[PDB]
This record gives sequence, C-alpha cells and structure tokens, in this order.
Amino acid sequence: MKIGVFDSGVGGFSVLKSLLKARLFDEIIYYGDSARVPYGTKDPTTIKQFGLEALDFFKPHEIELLIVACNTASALALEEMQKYSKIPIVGVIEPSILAIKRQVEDKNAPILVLGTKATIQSNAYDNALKQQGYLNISHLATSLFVPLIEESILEGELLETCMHYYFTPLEILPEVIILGCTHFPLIAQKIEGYFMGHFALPTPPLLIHSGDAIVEYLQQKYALKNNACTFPKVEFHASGDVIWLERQAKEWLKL
Amino acid sequence: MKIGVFDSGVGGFSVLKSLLKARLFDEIIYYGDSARVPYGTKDPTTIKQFGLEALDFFKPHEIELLIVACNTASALALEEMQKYSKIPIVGVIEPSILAIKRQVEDKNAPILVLGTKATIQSNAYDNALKQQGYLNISHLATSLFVPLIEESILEGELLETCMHYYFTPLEILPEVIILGCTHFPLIAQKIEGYFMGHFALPTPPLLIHSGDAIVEYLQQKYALKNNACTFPKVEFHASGDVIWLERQAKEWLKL
Ligand SMILES: CC(C)Cn1c(=O)n(C)c(=O)c2c(-c3cncn3C)n(Cc3cccc4ccccc34)nc21
Ligand SMILES: CC(C)Cn1c(=O)n(C)c(=O)c2c(-c3cncn3C)n(Cc3cccc4ccccc34)nc21
Ligand SMILES: N[C@H](CCC(=O)O)C(=O)O
Ligand SMILES: N[C@H](CCC(=O)O)C(=O)O
Repeated sequence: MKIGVFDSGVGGFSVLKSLLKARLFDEIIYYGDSARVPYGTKDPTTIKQFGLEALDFFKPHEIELLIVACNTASALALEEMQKYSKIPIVGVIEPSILAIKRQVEDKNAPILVLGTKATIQSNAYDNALKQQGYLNISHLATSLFVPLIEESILEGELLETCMHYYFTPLEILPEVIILGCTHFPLIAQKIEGYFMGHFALPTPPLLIHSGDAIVEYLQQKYALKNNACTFPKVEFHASGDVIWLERQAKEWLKL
Repeated sequence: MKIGVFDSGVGGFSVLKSLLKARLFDEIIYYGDSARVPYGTKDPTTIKQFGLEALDFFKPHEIELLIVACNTASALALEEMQKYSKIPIVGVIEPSILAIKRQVEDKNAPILVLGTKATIQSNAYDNALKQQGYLNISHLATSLFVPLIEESILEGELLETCMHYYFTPLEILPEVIILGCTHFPLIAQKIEGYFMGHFALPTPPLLIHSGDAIVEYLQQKYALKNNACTFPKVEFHASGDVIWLERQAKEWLKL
C-alpha cells in the first residue's frame, strides 16, 4: 500500500518511526509543513485551512490513505479534511482512545491529557474519552515542551524546571498520561521520572504513545501486517527546508 | 503620512510602541504573519519569500514606507524586499548599528548580540558592526526566550534558569547588549539583572532596543519632527488570530 503521512514539520518522525519499525507500508510520502510550524499555538480556523491545504499537496501522489501524525491537526482539522477527501484519513487521537480502552479497564483511573494549547483547548481527547465511559479526565497544555524539545533540551535543570512549572499545580496524580503531541515521546522517561521522583509510586503512570497506538489501529482496521518490504520507499517533502528534513531522516531514521 | 509595519506576528508591538510614542506618522497599517510565526527557527529561502509575500499584502493599502519590525525578517529578507519594492523599506538592524556607532566610541567595547537562531546565524549584526570598525563582537542565539515570552514567562525561576542556560558559557563580559529580536525588550531589565547579579560588572551594560533605534534613524534620515497627529489611525491585520491581535492592540497599546 502507498500512504501519506502529514505533519506540521519534523515532529511527525515520532509516528513515522513506529510505522517503519512495524513494517506496515511499502511506500510512504511524508509531508512536513515546516514553513508554518508550530500549529499548536494557533487558532482553529487557521489550522483547519492548513489541513485542507495539505490535502492538495498529496493529490499527485496517488496515496490510498493519509495519516495525520500531528495531534494538533488531528484535534482540529481532521473532520474538515475527511469531508473533502475520498481516501481515508487517520488521525492520532482516536487510535489512542482505542488503546486506552484495551489497557485501562478501570473507568475511574485518573487520566491526564498533555498537548499543545490548540489540542487541549479543542477537548478532542476529553470528549472522546467521556463518550467511552471515562470519569476522571484531566488536561494540561504543556506548550513549552515543544520548543524545549526542538532545541534538544531533553534533560537537565531547564527541562526539570519546566516540567515542575507545568506539573506542580496539578491536584490529581495521574495513573495514565496521554503524550498527545508529536514531540513529547522524546521526553517520555523524564516525565516518568518526574512523577516517580516527586511522589511515592511503586510504578510510573502508564504513558500512551500516539505512534504505537496508531500502529495497533492500522493493523486491526486494515489487516496490515508486519511484512511489507524490508526496504520501504520513503520520500520527504516540506514547505520549509526539505534538505534539512531529509538530513534529519538520514540521521535519526536511517533513511 | 501613511506607512506600513510588518512583523512575523505580535512581537512587532515592541517597535510599534516606540513609533507611537514618537508621533512620527499619521497612519500605520500593521501586518503580522501570525499564521506562520515564528520566523526565527526557519531558513533564508523560506524567510526571503515570507517577506516578498508581505510586499504583496501592502499593495492595496497605498503605503509610502514600510518598516520591517521583525529582526529576523530584517536579517534575511530585507535585501530581497528592497530589490523589488518601489517604496523605501527600513528594517531594524541598520538603525541599531548606527545607534551603537553614536553611543560607543570605543571600538574594543565587548558587544553582545542576542537574536533568534536565524538572525544570529545570518551574522547580519556582526557584519555590519565589523564594517563600522568594531573589533569585539559576540553573539548568542537565545532561541527559547521567544516562546517563554509568548507564554508570559517574564520573571521567576523558569526565566532565570533559561537565561543561566544561555548566558553561563559566555567568555566575555558585555558592555553592550543588542536586543536583536522583537520579543526581548519584554525581559530587558531581567537580562540586565542577570549580568549585574552573576558578574562583577561596574555599571549596567548599554542595552540597544530595536524600536528606539529605528525611531532615532527615522527622525534623522527622513527629517521627521514628532509632530504627527495626536491620535494616529492604526489598523491591525494578520494571517491569523486577527481578532486576538486587535484585542492585544487595545489592551496593551491603548488603541
Ligand atoms: C523522533 C525520534 C524518532 C528520533 N529522534 C531522537 O530520538 N532524538 C533523541 C532526538 O533528539 C531527535 C531529533 C532532534 C534533532 N534535533 C532536535 N531533536 C529533538 N530528531 C529530529 C527532531 C527535531 C525537532 C523536533 C523533533 C520532534 C520529534 C521527533 C524528532 C524531532 N529526531 C530525533
Ligand atoms: C508593547 C508591549 C511591550 C506591551 N506588552 C507588555 O508590556 N507586556 C508586559 C506584555 O506582557 C505584553 C504582551 C503579551 C501578551 N501575552 C503575552 N505577552 C508577552 N503583548 C502582546 C505580545 C504577546 C506575545 C509576545 C509579544 C512580544 C513582544 C511584544 C508583545 C507581545 N504586549 C505586551
Ligand atoms: N505536531 C504538533 C506539535 C508541533 C506543532 O505545534 O505544530 C502536535 O503533535 O501537536
Ligand atoms: N519577530 C522575530 C521574533 C519572533 C519570530 O521568530 O518570528 C524577531 O524579531 O526576530
């Protein structure tokens, strides 16, 4: 199968990695709208229109399915993109809801959603979660995590001080934390260590990764299988510097 | 006189505040490309073209001069903008160079240039200072200041730790600090406080503010006298969050 993956930029790599490791696809066309990144700081009408525009980018590629790796575009643009697209478009929020259902039998478990401002203000996560019977849902816009991560602040005092800034106010101690942004997997264990260091817990909260969750959905929904070729064809495309993006793929993805 | 102000988003307000206090112009059309903010994290090509697209936006408005309030656009897009424009275009780098040339006779004074990644990478400031005979020039990309300032992290521990992270590796004690980004006046006193508090500085460093510097330039170059109408007509446009932009203008600029 030939598919598209769309993200606001390089962050989508966290999803593409899961897809690659699972060997789902013979061909993948990755588009990063990196001239306009971030999306998370911006308004719904702007982001919806970004998502429609990404649809036009894909048209000459004859993809059969579009993955929207971006949790912000997933939260805000996806309904509008699906409305004008014949092929299916799969976002990263719904697959995470299905993963939570499999992994979190206790409907009362405190679940913390972390995301960009736009993702958190949409309440996409909370709404889906409530519909499936969840009763203790909390949310937090950890906005500064995105540029810290862009600047490779993946440990140390500055990261620790930032986490502390966002997490100290929380009144509830989550048993489940949804990593509802492309960037946040890169600080997954530091978030785990934060809660383990700051509270007496025998195990860290369960972390939900958007990549692994969409992999599980794609396998099940499309009978996709971990035996697409050994050397998938993958093209990178960007509205900003595509050579830099390709250089990133080569360094971090081996491609 | 009707003129235009361009910036990547709201940060240009720091320049606009200075323009308004100086009563230089009867009417100002402000445009922020806030669908695509920030520019500072991006590349020459992408930023040159943003700045040519800003020319297009000003065409129906019949402006007589354009001020590029963005330090990043000034650094990367100015020449290209000027190459095509029929009206004078004034950016925020050259006026800062001439402000320094006026206040700082000592060619060995240690001047420190703070900007976005793109601004610093261009060496637009360093080149201009060197041509003016300056021999002691350091630069730092203080990239996380921008998002921290956007999230109103204007004091406290997170700012202090961010500043520590950028300022600690510095091998020269500055006598001149260029606030080479729209956003950095909002923490000017905090920056001055970090240097006075952690080092043995005899007296505060001379801080160069892009807006005060452009004003000085505009007055002198254009023989503008500060005798424009007491309440100028000012319009606010943006590529998104325009409503938000207009709110910010009323709350913060008195407009
Ligand atoms: C995302 C996984 C698949 C690969 N990866 C990584 O494991 N680390 C530890 C990085 O530091 C990194 C970076 C990186 C290079 N410079 C900064 N970093 C963080 N990239 C590229 C990248 C850049 C910016 C944001 C990103 C967000 C998500 C994924 C990759 C990102 N990919 C990176
Ligand atoms: C003319 C400027 C200096 C007036 N002004 C201000 O003095 N403070 C202290 C603000 O906090 C503020 C803000 C603000 C509203 N939300 C966060 N802040 C910081 N704006 C709008 C604004 C927003 C974001 C970044 C900005 C960067 C430069 C100038 C204005 C900016 N203007 C603001
Ligand atoms: N990809 C975005 C993060 C970067 C951005 O804000 O565009 C998300 O997953 O929410
Ligand atoms: N206005 C930009 C800062 C914000 C951005 O990165 O676009 C500058 O002065 O460099």
